[PDB]
Amino acid sequence: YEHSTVMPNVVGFPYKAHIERPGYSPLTLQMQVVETSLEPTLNLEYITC
Amino acid sequence: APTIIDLTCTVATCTHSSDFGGVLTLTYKTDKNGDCSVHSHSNVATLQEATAKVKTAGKVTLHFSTASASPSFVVSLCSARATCSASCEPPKDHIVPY
Repeated sequence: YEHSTVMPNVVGFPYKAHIERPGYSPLTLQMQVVETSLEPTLNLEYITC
Repeated sequence: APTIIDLTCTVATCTHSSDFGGVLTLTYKTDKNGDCSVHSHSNVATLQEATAKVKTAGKVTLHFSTASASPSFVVSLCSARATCSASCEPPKDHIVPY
């Protein structure tokens, strides 16, 4: 059963999602973003000492 | 047989799916606990069971199936009678094997 949602990119924010399939009882998910990491791409140009 | 008076009908959830997709709650008042023969008086809704256990608490639940957006039917418990109406939402599943 496919589903889609949007959750904020804030660490520790206790996001909750609601999914309600008509033939069953609704379900709730707890999502949390424990850590993020934004790694760039590098090309070494030179080195100085 | 036990006697039933002041019988009222409410719907918790409806969904016109192939299976039994609606739950109905009956509130009543009885003198003694026992067995009743529940029925629906319209072919719009088909019940799951034909017999129910009444207890002095006064609440019972039933399951029914229908295929109309707005069902409306008369359900009878033992010798009583009441009117039920509901709103139903489409199911999301496309194909089933029953």
